[PDB]
Amino acid sequence: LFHVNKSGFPIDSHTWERMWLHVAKVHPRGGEMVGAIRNAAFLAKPSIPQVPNYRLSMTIPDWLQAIQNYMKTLQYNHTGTQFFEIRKMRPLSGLMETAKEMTRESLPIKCLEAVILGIYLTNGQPSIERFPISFKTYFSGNYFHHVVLGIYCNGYYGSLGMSRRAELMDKPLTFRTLSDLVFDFEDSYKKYLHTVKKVKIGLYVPHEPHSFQPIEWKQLVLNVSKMLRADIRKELEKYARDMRMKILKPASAH
Amino acid sequence: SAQQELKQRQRAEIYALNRVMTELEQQQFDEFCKQ
Repeated sequence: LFHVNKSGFPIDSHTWERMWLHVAKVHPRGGEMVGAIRNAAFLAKPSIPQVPNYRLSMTIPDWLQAIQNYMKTLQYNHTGTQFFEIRKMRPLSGLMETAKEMTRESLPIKCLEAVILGIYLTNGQPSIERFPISFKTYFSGNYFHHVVLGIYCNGYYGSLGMSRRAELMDKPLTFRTLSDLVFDFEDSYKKYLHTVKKVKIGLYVPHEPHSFQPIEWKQLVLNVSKMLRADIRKELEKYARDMRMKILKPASAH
Repeated sequence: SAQQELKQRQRAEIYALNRVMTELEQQQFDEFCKQ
């Protein structure tokens, strides 16, 4: 549900207990499942994956995949309890601290944490532009909010991210336009019967890990379920053009 | 360090819980891609 760890690490009794309560309700085997982990005399210690380092032998796509492979090894977090509090309107500086702590504690992450970890881990290839792409989807009476890190480099668009679904996270650097990338996510959502309601694209994230600027998350907001596809394309290409060749003032400012 | 030990036990419990919950979700997803 909506449980987020606000105690840091080690996790505190209240959050820990609230985590186990939640999963006892969701999991068919209930307390047998919980009791079996929590009373284990001994638990095998999961290996800690090294933080990727850029090497001369890597192409940019190699580096993105190495980053994405790091996140997949962290595993998508299905416990109900998000372990790293992201306050997305924080200045990049504070978010970059939370990202390094993801690297140190080495626990599973969800989509927003993954976006912040992708920024941190690419803050040092300046030919890699990063910008959040957010989705609001509808499925069977409920709305859903998901986000990935759009990337743009050397004339192509791709993405990094994490999701339950393998088709809603990373996309290689082979999309000639922003529209092609966004439409791929839309077509990926169709498979799971999700209607996209809103798409929000952010600004490029500055590469200074010490910035005091927050990420701009909603520079362009498209009510796509109410728009024909050609007009989605026109809007996305106009805005993509802008961010390739302008210095747009954060929409959250004016 | 007590705190380091606790954080290693909490991490092993998290990843043990995580694989259980990922397995639950993937069965219920698969069984939904049926019905």
